[PDB]
Amino acid sequence: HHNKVRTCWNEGRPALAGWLQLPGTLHAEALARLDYDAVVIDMQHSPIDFGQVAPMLIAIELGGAEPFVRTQVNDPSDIMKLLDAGAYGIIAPMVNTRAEAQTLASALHYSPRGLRSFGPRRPSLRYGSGYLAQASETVVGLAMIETREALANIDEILSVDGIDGVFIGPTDLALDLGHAPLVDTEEAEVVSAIAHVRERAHAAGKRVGIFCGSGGFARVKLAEGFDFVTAAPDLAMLSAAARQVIADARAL
Amino acid sequence: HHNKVRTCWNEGRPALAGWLQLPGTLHAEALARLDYDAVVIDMQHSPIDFGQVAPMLIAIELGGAEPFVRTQVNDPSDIMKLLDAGAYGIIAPMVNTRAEAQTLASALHYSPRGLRSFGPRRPSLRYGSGYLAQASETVVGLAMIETREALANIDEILSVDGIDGVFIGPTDLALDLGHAPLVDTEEAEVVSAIAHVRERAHAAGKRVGIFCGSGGFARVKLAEGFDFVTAAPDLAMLSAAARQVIADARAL
Amino acid sequence: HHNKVRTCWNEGRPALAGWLQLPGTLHAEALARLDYDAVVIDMQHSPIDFGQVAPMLIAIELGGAEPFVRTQVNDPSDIMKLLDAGAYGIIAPMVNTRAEAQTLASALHYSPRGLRSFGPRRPSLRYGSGYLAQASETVVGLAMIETREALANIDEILSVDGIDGVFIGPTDLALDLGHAPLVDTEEAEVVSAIAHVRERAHAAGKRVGIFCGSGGFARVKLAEGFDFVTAAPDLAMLSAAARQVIADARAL
Amino acid sequence: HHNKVRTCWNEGRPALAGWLQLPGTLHAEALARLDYDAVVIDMQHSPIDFGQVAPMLIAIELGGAEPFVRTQVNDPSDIMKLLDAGAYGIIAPMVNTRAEAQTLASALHYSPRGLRSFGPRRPSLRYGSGYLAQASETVVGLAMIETREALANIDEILSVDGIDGVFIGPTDLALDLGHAPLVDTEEAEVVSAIAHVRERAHAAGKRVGIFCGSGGFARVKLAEGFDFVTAAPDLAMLSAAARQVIADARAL
Amino acid sequence: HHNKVRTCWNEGRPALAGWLQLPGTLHAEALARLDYDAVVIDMQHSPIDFGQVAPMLIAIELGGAEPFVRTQVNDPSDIMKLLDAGAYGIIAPMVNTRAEAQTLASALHYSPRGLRSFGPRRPSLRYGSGYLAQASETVVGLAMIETREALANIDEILSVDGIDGVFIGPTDLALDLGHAPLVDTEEAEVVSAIAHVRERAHAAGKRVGIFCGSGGFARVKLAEGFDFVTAAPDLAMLSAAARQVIADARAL
Amino acid sequence: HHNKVRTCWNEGRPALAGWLQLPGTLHAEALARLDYDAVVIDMQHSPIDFGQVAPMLIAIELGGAEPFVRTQVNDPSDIMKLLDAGAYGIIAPMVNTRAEAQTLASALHYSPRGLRSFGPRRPSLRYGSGYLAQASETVVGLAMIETREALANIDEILSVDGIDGVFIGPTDLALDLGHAPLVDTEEAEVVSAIAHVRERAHAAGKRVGIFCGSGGFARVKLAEGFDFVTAAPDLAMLSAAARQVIADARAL
Ligand SMILES: O=C[C@H](O)CO
Ligand SMILES: O=C[C@H](O)CO
Ligand SMILES: O=C[C@H](O)CO
Ligand SMILES: O=C[C@H](O)CO
Ligand SMILES: O=C[C@H](O)CO
Ligand SMILES: O=C[C@H](O)CO
Ligand SMILES: O=C[C@H](O)CO
Ligand SMILES: O=C[C@H](O)CO
Ligand SMILES: O=C[C@H](O)CO
Ligand SMILES: O=C[C@H](O)CO
Ligand SMILES: O=C[C@H](O)CO
Ligand SMILES: O=C[C@H](O)CO
Ligand SMILES: [Br-]
Ligand SMILES: [Br-]
Ligand SMILES: [Br-]
Ligand SMILES: [Br-]
Ligand SMILES: [Br-]
Ligand SMILES: [Br-]
Ligand SMILES: [Br-]
Ligand SMILES: [Br-]
Ligand SMILES: [Br-]
Ligand SMILES: [Br-]
Ligand SMILES: [Br-]
Ligand SMILES: [Br-]
Ligand SMILES: [Br-]
Ligand SMILES: [Br-]
Ligand SMILES: [Br-]
Ligand SMILES: [Br-]
Ligand SMILES: [Br-]
Ligand SMILES: [Br-]
Ligand SMILES: [K+]
Ligand SMILES: [K+]
Ligand SMILES: [K+]
Ligand SMILES: [K+]
Ligand SMILES: [K+]
Ligand SMILES: [K+]
Ligand SMILES: [Mg+2]
Ligand SMILES: [Mg+2]
Ligand SMILES: [Mg+2]
Ligand SMILES: [Mg+2]
Ligand SMILES: [Mg+2]
Ligand SMILES: [Mg+2]
Repeated sequence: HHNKVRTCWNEGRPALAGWLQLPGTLHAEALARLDYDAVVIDMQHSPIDFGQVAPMLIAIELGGAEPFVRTQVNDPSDIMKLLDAGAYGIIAPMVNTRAEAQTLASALHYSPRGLRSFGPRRPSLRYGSGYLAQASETVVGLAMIETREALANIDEILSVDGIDGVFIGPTDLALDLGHAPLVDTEEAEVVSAIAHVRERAHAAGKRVGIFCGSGGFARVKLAEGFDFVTAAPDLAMLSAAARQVIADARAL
Repeated sequence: HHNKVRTCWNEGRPALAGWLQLPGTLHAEALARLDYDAVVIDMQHSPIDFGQVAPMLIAIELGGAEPFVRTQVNDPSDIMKLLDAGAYGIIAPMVNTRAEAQTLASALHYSPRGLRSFGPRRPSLRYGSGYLAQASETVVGLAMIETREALANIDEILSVDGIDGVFIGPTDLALDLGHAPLVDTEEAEVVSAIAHVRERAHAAGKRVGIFCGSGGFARVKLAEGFDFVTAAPDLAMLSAAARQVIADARAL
Repeated sequence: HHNKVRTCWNEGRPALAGWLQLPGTLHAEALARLDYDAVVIDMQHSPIDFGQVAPMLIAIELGGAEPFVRTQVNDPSDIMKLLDAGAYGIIAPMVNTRAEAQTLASALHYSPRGLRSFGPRRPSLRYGSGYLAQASETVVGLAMIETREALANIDEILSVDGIDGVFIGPTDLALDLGHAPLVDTEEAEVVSAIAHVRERAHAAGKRVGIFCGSGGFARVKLAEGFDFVTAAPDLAMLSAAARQVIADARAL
Repeated sequence: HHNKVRTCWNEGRPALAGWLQLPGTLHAEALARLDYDAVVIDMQHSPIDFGQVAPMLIAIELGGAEPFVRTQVNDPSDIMKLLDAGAYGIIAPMVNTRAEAQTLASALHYSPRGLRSFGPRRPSLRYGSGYLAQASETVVGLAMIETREALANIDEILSVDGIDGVFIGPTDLALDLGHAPLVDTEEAEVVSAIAHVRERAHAAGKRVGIFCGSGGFARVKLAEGFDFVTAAPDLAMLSAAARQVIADARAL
Repeated sequence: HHNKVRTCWNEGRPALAGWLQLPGTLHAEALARLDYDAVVIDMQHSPIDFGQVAPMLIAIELGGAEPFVRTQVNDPSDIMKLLDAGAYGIIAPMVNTRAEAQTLASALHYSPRGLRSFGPRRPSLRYGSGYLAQASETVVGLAMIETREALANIDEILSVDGIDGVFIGPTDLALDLGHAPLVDTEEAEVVSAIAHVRERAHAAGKRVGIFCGSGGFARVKLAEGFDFVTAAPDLAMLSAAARQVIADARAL
Repeated sequence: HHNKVRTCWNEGRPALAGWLQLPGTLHAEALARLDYDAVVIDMQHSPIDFGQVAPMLIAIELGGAEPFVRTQVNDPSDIMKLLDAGAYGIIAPMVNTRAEAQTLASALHYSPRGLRSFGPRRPSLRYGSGYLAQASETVVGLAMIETREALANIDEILSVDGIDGVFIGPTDLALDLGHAPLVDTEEAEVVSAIAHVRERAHAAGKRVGIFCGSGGFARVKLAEGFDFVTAAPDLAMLSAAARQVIADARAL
């Protein structure tokens, strides 16, 4: 009866989340049962459509992590349908302006704070009759910062009330700056921008997150004060693990 | 226009294969593009049903590994439908007797060698008009040895003409012997049985395979002369990788 | 070869429709065979995506009710794809302005009345070669009135030619007015607004519908003159029925 | 970390279960959250295949009822795959002989008690490292008694160690006796047979269950001492509820 | 309220049926609306599993042809589940003996004529309360004759009461005789065997069918007196049509 | 490691493509293996949703044609998700203005040429580490011209840099001009408009395509100089083929 990520924050610690680009419920449950506070399902850069995401949300909740979705787009009705299917965290890509951030916020709250349409099929099952009064608190929302334009507008994005803060997409950000879209990059301009976004988010009293490609980079980000750190995509972890098993198997 | 595992064998080397318990095409293609000769899809201990296996076979072939299936059961019509969907390797569980091995063989060959029903939807697309004449060679079949009874009958199982040999299921085998179902076990009685099956398979001029849970164990099995070595299940590799990313991320 | 709801209207009676939030074809057909003129599939507050709605439309038609969809959003291309999949009634949520009502109308008619794209896969199978000439009549469209803003703009919404009228979403409407989102509410301000919308719809010579949560409320709405009354959601009816079976079973 | 039905029994009370013929997770979770100890998914007389049952098992567990399956057939490998997908109760239809009952039992226990193949994908996630030692206790198995032949062999069926008892299929039983296949029948010969099966099951110290079509009949069966009572199918409850809503809506 | 194929027969004409190896509802409905009396869905040599066949049965019925299935195997519980999903014709492959023909018949009739389990989800919706009394007549069953063994046993297969007759699988039959598995073959031994099966079926007062690969061959078979003629597989027709469109498009 | 359609163009010949309105992988692979340079999957006038398109892209690539999609709408995030699923050609419907053409172009190129978001799940598997540098060349984009408005704006649409040119939708175009939406029409005004669009596309040094309903019409279009010609929809070809098989079968 609490959003596990909001509970981390309220208790003075950051949240660590998984990141899924592969459809299906078995690995979603298995990863959720690990020491992840949340598991994010990626609906942008994956083959995961709505019909596949819906059972995954159930599986993550059963496993004991908060189900989050990184949506394909910042679209209010898409977001609302995920909320009603038991997505309790929403990370919306490519939020570049205050207005777009206000569109995200509008989907996450009922009237009068937002315009979320009422029909909370799965949240009502989870939270019971008192859901409406606590509904906003049950959902975490983060706007993604992934372009030079979003960088330019970061303080104004951060001034939007109905979102908890921002989530950096560092490979898109690197690419828009003219650099290779390398995860966990050391490119100075990208590193500088990432720090700046974190500094501005905290100056505004908001939360800041970042997508990580390794456990070591994630540790550093937590030490730097990021409130929400993901590490690492299921497909990338599995590929790397398989490459290593093959190398070990085929070694002389 | 050749079965990649049979090509390994014909060229004097063993085959290394992947092992999938998670449904979906993206990781299947990605793992197939690694230095695996085959990728086995597990339809026994997984949620993978026929509707999910069918696109995975396509994805593995595109990725450049031979698509194999470990079936739910040694059932001829199930096996035939997979063959016609472009499974080119069949590993049938719990083959305990010569008769059961003859049932497996019967599904893998057309008349007069077997009773496979004719309608090769995807093999005909892959191999063209000459498929019928080469059809038996396009498919690898292995009977699984997983019980004390299968151990007792190993020479008779190995005497069946229409299968390439046997595939050891070492966790089931350990359990039937009264030991913990540990993968890559060191339990002497299980290790002894595994060696014995390999020795008998080669004494019969047949192929022998084994399921491995790690790259190091797989290396040893290849050195011991196993012809077909799988390593390691996608779900197990992904779980272990995630546990390590989390440990690294949360370390002080 | 007629839209069953339009036939009710043309013959001087209202239409009673079912309302489905559960995916699947078996209950859709079974409910369609009851004395429902239409069955509405809810794609907003449900886990029903396009891949699941498509066979349900077939099942409702076979069962003998007109297949309707309440869409996730008032989006023209989404609506057109449903029309071509054999949705013959469209209820679009959250239609708040004349312009948004004109967007809905544009999707429901071919040129020159609208901009519906031509490729009527299933309507052409149902209606044959004469489909094009009668296509507009084969589809019912209703704009949903669910906010204070939609209330403010009701006469202008009702002035849009290409829609048959409006469909009240009374739980959203109650919530936007600051009241509990109770179905079949007695809250005076909400009841007053609902009556007003009905009065304005009929003053404009248009049709008016309303979502009901019970058979008794639905009877009253029909008596008040609503032209299209839904009652009641499959999930709500099933839950209530199960609660009662359990109470009866566990009673002393 | 306990099978909820076995816990009822161990604590001196019967279990009441739901019964689902409609695929999908939303109603499965919603019904599971009611005061049902278990929810049975019917894979015999429904369109529910393996790909649809798998997420339903997850949803029922999350909702707080024990997930059960009435299988299509008493087939060991089918049953094992459901066990590994997190079915914790198995009701097998048309168990007519001691041998068939022994086949059911063989699938539900690992060696040496049975021949269940080892790869417990979801039970291991639920129960953790100690699963193997408690695995038999985590699963309930019931053989269905549905024919004159099963009646003739009831004591011998009941003598099989590895099943908890029997589950009466009273419409099939009525039909095989030459009577209408009416649920909750009053036909004396069928009523007499049902009582006899219950009496013999308890004389053998085993559990007995029965499929019910109403809450009142279910109450009587619990009073008569049945240990496992289902009531009533989702589709039948929903159909009846819809018929009543329509009758109420269309009444003058 | 009648099986369209049985109506052909009762009215003194043969039945012509379609044959589908491609999953999906759109072409199934479209072909059903043509002058086919039935459409057969092939679950043996196709990727069509149960989850895909179920909506196709609905679509064929809506289109106005009798839905038939050629099953993967002659398995009673598989057949019963299709019957309850609204398959009204069953063609079972590889029926080689009287006993196997008796197994097929047993699945198609309720007690006392057969052992079909009672739960007719979709037939009860189609036929209403009087279904039970007419259930046998609503289903057509044909045993496939596809091997030398089935040829050897043809009179005994034909003596089985509960099946309408036999359906020749001529490519399998050719292959078992040592000839190329060519559809619509002119190979004398195969042609002779096909005629013999027809002659014996009619000498027994039973129905006989045959799979055809072209409209011309199908015409000849109807003229020779076959009672049930299929022509031709959707995939084969579509492939041939596409080849011709390409040849026409690329011609100088 | 090349887009097959771009290779046609670079080598001085047009491309001929298939057109699929039926979901599924088997016919997609089979048609791809014919002498089609590309196969277009229609997501506008079909029941093909994202979950169904994804495996079809894999199947077309394996078959040896370039996978293209005609999307439901010109929506950047929809297009990006298809690109990352291995759509290598995008045909966007109802592109009516320069601005809408610029929206299409923006989705097809990474920064700085466009705003495509980075996460190329399947293109990176196909093209390897050098993908980013060649990514724009791997994708073909065409804007559809289907209205009087698009005709009015054709030169301005053609002036957009990031698209290869335009694709005529001639049935929509005919309908918007007030004529019957006949494929391969002879209506002078429509024929004149089609020629004009081709002439303007080539005057701008861009590519022009057209949807054809027959091989003969397609031949003429290639002779007239169209660079990308589709012929003909799978459903239309299959329907016509079945009608002819039935006519031949039922002829005296
Ligand atoms: O739309 C209204 C609610 O979602 C019905 O449950
Ligand atoms: O459960 C949902 C809300 O609390 C009802 O108003
Ligand atoms: O069954 C015969 C063949 O499979 C038809 O293609
Ligand atoms: O392609 C299949 C076989 O070769 C035809 O006989
Ligand atoms: O787009 C054109 C039509 O839909 C083709 O059937
Ligand atoms: O069927 C569709 C239309 O009537 C053809 O113009
Ligand atoms: O078959 C062996 C086990 O299931 C692998 O996880
Ligand atoms: O989790 C499964 C078993 O307990 C491992 O032996
Ligand atoms: O099994 C009994 C019947 O199918 C319940 O509807
Ligand atoms: O509908 C099914 C049967 O007729 C009921 O006995
Ligand atoms: O979003 C970032 C990338 O897609 C992660 O793989
Ligand atoms: O594979 C994708 C790109 O080339 C990495 O930058
Ligand atoms: Br952990
Ligand atoms: Br699902
Ligand atoms: Br990464
Ligand atoms: Br590698
Ligand atoms: Br598929
Ligand atoms: Br392992
Ligand atoms: Br009724
Ligand atoms: Br479907
Ligand atoms: Br309600
Ligand atoms: Br309750
Ligand atoms: Br699932
Ligand atoms: Br019932
Ligand atoms: Br026709
Ligand atoms: Br379905
Ligand atoms: Br053929
Ligand atoms: Br060709
Ligand atoms: Br897929
Ligand atoms: Br066409
Ligand atoms: K956790
Ligand atoms: K490989
Ligand atoms: K009706
Ligand atoms: K419960
Ligand atoms: K017909
Ligand atoms: K090709
Ligand atoms: Mg990004
Ligand atoms: Mg095993
Ligand atoms: Mg609403
Ligand atoms: Mg029964
Ligand atoms: Mg055959
Ligand atoms: Mg068009």
